[PDB]
Amino acid sequence: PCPAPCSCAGTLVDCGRRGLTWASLPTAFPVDTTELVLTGNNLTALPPGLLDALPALRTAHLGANPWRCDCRLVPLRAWLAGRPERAPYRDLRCVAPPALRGRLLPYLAEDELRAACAP
Ligand SMILES: *[C@@H]1O[C@H](CO)[C@@H](O)[C@H](O)[C@H]1NC(C)=O
Ligand SMILES: [Mg+2]
Repeated sequence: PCPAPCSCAGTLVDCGRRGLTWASLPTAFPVDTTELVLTGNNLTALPPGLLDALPALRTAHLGANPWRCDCRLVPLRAWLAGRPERAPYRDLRCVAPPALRGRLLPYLAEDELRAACAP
């Protein structure tokens, strides 16, 4: 079942470049998905569990989103930190908050993200 905003072929789900946000992302994706394209949306973080509910995912394309590296990014960060190679994710960059702006997502630590939600 291909989520409404996206185009699917095989086990590729193309949801790129569609103005998606956390609020508007599909709540689930075909459980057999192996490649998910989210490049070039409006995402600042990913809902908890979205990528972990995709147990066959090989690669996710996540670049060109305005990622905010705070505590809402703890789930994406965990997923990235668990990948077998982080180099394919080196185009993922934090735009905010100022203390993490310019950092690459795959090398963030969890504690940094907790700290980035300070009052
Ligand atoms: C996505 O962000 C762009 C760039 O700021 C904005 O113009 C556009 O309205 C947003 N699209 C949606 C669907 O929110
Ligand atoms: Mg968002």
